[PDB]
Amino acid sequence: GYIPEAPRDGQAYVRKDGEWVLLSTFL
Repeated sequence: GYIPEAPRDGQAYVRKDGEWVLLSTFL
């Protein structure tokens, strides 16, 4: 339920299809 702002730096969000989606490290 609660959204905890976890300290991350390996995930990046782009706004795709009008929605927020995060990139990826390995394919």
